[PDB]
Amino acid sequence: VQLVESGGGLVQPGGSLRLSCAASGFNVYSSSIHWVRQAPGKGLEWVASISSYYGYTYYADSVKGRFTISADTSKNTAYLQMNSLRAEDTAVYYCARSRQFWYSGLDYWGQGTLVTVSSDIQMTQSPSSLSASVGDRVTITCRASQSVSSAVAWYQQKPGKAPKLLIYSASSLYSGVPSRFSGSRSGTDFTLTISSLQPEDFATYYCQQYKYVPVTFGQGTKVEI
Amino acid sequence: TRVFKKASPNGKLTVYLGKRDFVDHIDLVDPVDGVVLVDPEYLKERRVYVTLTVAFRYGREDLDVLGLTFRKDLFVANVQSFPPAPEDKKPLTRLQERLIKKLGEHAYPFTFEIPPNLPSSVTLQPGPEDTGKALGVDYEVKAFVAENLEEKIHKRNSVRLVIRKVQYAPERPGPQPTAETTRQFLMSDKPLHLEASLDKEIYYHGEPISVNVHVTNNTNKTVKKIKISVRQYADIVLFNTAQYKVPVAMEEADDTVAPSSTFSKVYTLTPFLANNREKRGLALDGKLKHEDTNLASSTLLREGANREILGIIVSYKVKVKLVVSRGGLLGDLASSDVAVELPFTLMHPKP
Amino acid sequence: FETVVIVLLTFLIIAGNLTVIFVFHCAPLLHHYTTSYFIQTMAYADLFVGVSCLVPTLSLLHYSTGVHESLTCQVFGYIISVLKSVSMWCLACISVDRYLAITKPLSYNQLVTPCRLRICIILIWIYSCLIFLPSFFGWGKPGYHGDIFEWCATSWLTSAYFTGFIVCLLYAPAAFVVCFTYFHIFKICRQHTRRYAMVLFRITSVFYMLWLPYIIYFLLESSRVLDNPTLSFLTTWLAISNSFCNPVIYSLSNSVFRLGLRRLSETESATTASSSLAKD
Repeated sequence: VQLVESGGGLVQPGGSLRLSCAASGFNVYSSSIHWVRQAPGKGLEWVASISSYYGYTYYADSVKGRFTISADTSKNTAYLQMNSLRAEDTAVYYCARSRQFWYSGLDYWGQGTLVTVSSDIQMTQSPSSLSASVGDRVTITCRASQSVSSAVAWYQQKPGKAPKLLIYSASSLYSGVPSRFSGSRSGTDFTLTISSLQPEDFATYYCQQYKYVPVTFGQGTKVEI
Repeated sequence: TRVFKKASPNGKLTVYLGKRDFVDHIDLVDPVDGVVLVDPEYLKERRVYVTLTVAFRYGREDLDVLGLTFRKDLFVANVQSFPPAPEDKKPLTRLQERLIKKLGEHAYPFTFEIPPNLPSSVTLQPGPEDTGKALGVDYEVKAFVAENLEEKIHKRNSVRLVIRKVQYAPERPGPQPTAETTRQFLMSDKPLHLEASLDKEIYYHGEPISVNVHVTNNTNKTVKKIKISVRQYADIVLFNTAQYKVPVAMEEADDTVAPSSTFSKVYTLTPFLANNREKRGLALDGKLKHEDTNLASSTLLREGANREILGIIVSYKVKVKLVVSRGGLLGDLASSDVAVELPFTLMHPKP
Repeated sequence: FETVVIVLLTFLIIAGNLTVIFVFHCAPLLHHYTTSYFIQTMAYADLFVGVSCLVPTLSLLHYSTGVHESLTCQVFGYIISVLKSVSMWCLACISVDRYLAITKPLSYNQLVTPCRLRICIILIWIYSCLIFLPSFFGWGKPGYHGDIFEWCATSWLTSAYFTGFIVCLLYAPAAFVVCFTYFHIFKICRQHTRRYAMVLFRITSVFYMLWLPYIIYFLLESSRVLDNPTLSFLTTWLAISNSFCNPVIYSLSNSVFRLGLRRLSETESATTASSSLAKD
């Protein structure tokens, strides 16, 4: 019911890398595979995604056509073949799964493969950082440049671990997440609230839109004590 | 929360709709509801009407004709919105109440009522050559203002909006689909049994179909290949009963079985649209304007009602075949085959 | 002056044939497919009748070769008789396929397939070509279709041992198939306790009613009892006029053509946005 991700490692500039990502217990024709980059101490960045049902290949603006793809459905595996890595490719890449029918955010994420080498909707987050204790009311707002239809899912990323979503479409919370989490929609500005800041809840939150391809993450808000 | 708006090019009347889609269960279908807000300054005498048409396009995407228009309507229901039908009471829902509470008193509501035995919104695949509107049954809601019911609906002062009606699979699955037929040749009276069965009755879009098969080759003959195919029978019923037999996915099993032998193993199938794009005549479940969608989810039908009053019905039955050889004193590799069918239901879940 | 009547018949036949084939192609509904392949091939054969009857008649009227042009008359008569034969036998095969609809609908889909009907169409065309090849071999006149030219009118005549043979392999079995099917269908048309029925009965009637004079003349003239060229011309062109009638009556009977052309005879969109609905 999890997904595995491998193939990443140290690659010299201009090299190639066939990152392997496989899902166990997931039919490929009902689950799409998505790939999001992350630089050192920066925001997330979606690079490409593949849906096997329609045979469509969506590319990011930065690596449009420069990143090879190869996937199969018999082995339930999608391979990420790199080609001519640039200086911006020194980033940890996360294979992820979202429901290939009626998209509801990247639900199941991989452990993330860390590699090193040696109009566009730009949602903005506010505040960029926060510090609070247990029980303090905390509200984090993400502002989108162009209005969407509440097609934003909120994520909680702690230090190092795989980021996971809690509420999809900014309205309905996912199963397995405590009811103390919620979200709201206000025009093009998107906010979520938390009642009690538990020690597990003290983690960095990320927002991202998926109404218009390519998807784009927020700015990244760090929660401190 | 969020309500859809079309905001007509006239800029005066705007249609407000709750949900773009509409779930239709086995017996009851979710009614449609909404409001329209029209600047009352212009509407001195002209009356604003809204309607829902179950269209049926069959003549490809060819150019329009003088009066042919290559179309057909299955169910058309119009109502009066300006004024808000004082003769007939409107049981407005909570969504309508909140929606005209948000707007002013000049906003006017509307509501329809889909009858049960109607086809789900399924559009035929346009194919490569066709450029324009797609075929297949389609739901459309349009709002216009016109003092006369037969007056021309000028697109410059009107609006339209696309609706799809979808069915969701039952929570309780049906019986396990099993069917075993037998037949022999004139050489001997030793028929062979094709034990064929499935895993469940309801399958999800992309869920792997797992056909269970078991052969008993008691007949003194060999089986060259086993034809496993999941097909889509689209009973296009408008003036006739042209049941199509387009195979959505198929596979071949080269598991030869000796005479007086038995063999059984489960094969896996997956219906999907990635490789079936070019195949014209495939039925696609719903289209807003041109966005890609899945294969047509199988339409649920209730026994006891007439099945010959529906536009397009899509039903899936996985067919298992085995091919044998008629070699001997006078024969060649060419021979006949026997087919036994296995119905199953392929639809979305109910979230 | 009868050539004016015959070119009017050619014009009507050709117009009907393109009308039906264009109706079928522009709206590919494949109406109850099994009896849609048969209607399509009937329309194709009737179009070929129109083409191969307009070409030689126009060639004769516009210019005179002045030589013994027996070959063109022979090939015209043979090909037009083959097309008439495939028309009649395809109507009979429509009826015999319908006999598999009322009785055993469960085995209808288990016996009737597009490949099977393609094989049947190849078989009927081959059978018509084979039955009419001995006519061009030299046994006798295939018929009075090529009675316009004098060479096929007086120089080469029919055979007594040919008319009965043609009837016994094509005409009598086609009548037998129609009698077997339609009588039983009319017997069980109603439940003891659909839309195609009237239109197909009309098609078969407006075929065989005008076809009957041709066959009774074919049988009678071979008996050398009454043979006048004018009446032979009249009966063969009355038989040919079924080509001009069948697409016309089919269009006037099928709902897509009749209702589709009835309206013809009588005769910057904004983006889907949204807003915000406050809850309770």
